[PDB]
Amino acid sequence: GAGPVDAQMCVAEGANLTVGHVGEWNMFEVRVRNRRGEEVADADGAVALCFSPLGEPQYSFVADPTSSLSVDAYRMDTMLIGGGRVGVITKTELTSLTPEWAVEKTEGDCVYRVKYRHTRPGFVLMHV
Amino acid sequence: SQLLTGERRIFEYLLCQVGVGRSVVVEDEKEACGSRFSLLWEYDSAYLEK
Amino acid sequence: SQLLTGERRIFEYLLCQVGVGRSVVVEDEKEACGSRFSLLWEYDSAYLEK
Amino acid sequence: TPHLVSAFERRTQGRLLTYSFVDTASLDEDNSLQDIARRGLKIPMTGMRF
Amino acid sequence: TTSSADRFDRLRDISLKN
Amino acid sequence: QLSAMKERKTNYLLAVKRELLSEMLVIEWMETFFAHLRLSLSPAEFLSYKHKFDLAAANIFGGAVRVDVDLDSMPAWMSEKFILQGSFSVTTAPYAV
Repeated sequence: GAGPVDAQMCVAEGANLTVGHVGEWNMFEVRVRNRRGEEVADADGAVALCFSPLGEPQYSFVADPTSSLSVDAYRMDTMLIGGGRVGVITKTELTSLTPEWAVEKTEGDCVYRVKYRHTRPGFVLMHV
Repeated sequence: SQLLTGERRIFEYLLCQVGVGRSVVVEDEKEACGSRFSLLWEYDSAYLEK
Repeated sequence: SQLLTGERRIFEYLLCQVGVGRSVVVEDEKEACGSRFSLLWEYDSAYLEK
Repeated sequence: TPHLVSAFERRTQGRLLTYSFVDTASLDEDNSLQDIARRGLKIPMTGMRF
Repeated sequence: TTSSADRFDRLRDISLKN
Repeated sequence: QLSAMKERKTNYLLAVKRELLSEMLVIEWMETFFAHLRLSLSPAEFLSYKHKFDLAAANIFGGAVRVDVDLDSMPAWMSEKFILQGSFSVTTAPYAV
C-alpha cells in the first residue's frame, strides 16, 4: 500500500545489530514500511549510519612507559588501552570514528542490505 | 545604443525551506561531498566558507 | 663546538618500492590530500607540480 | 505533501529554517519536477548545495 | 548608512575563526 | 588531546553561536535593504512596500526562534570540567630490578 514510507515504522532485522566483529564485514537488513505497515516495495531512498562515541574522556601519558611496565599508555594514540575501549573517549574516538558502511538496495524488493566494519573495538551508538 | 528587451525568461524556481543547523565551517565544495566528511549526528550542515 | 662541525646523527629509513603508475599531475598538497581529491579509477597515484 | 511537512518538522527541532532558492535546471535527471511533487527533493549521499 | 552598516559587515563573516 | 576535548565542546557552542548569528545576518539584511528603499522609492511606492515589509517579517520571521539554549538542549557533553594533574621530573637513576 506504498504511498509515504514512515521512518518510525521501519524495522531493522539481523544478527549483527548489537554484536560486532572488528575487521570483518557485519551485515544487517533495513526494511521499509508505510504508516500502517504493508512492506512498501517502491521505496527508493537512502540509509545512513552516522556513528557517535559514548563514554567519558580519559587519557594517560606515563613518561618512560618501560620502567613502570605501563602497557596502558605505551602507544601514544591509546591503542594499547585497557578493557574493550569501553567508556574511553580519546582523540581517536573523537575525530575519526569512521566505520565504512555500504548500502545495496535492490530494484524493487523491500530489503536494504547494509554492511559495515571498523578498525577498533568499543561501545558506540549507531544512528540508523 | 541598444534597446534592451534583455530576453525575459521562464525562471522556474523552488522556494525550499532548507533547515540547516549547527553547521561546521568547511572549505570549498570538493571536501564537503558526503563520502569524505561524514558529519556527526549533532552537526547537520556544512558552511562553504571560501 | 658541536653543531658547527655537525656531529653524526644517524637515520632510520625505509627503501620501499612504490607502484606509481599513470599518475595525474596536480598542484600543491593542500588540495592533493585524500579528504577532497577523487582519484578516478583510471589512475592510482597523484604526481605533484610546484 | 502533508507527509513532507510532518517529516520536516520532526527533523528540524532546534535549527533555523532558511529560505533558499533552487533553480529547475540545476537539478539532475533524478530530481525531475514530476518526481518532486510525489516524494520531495531527494538529496543523495554526495549532497546538494543551497 | 541609516544605522546597520558597521554591525552588518562585522558579522557577515559568520565563520568564527577568531 | 586537550584540543580534541576542547573542540568537542567549543565546535558545538560556536555552532549555535553561528546559528543565531545567521539570524542576525538576515535581520541586518532586512535593514540594509529597506534603508535603500527609503532613499530611492516614490512616495506611492513606500506604502506599498512597507506593508510588504510587514508581511515579509511576519512570514520569514513570525515563528518562535528555534535556537533554544539553556543547558539542557545541549547533550551531557557540556557539563564536564577538565582537570589535569601530574608531575614530570628528570632523574639520573638506575632501573632497580
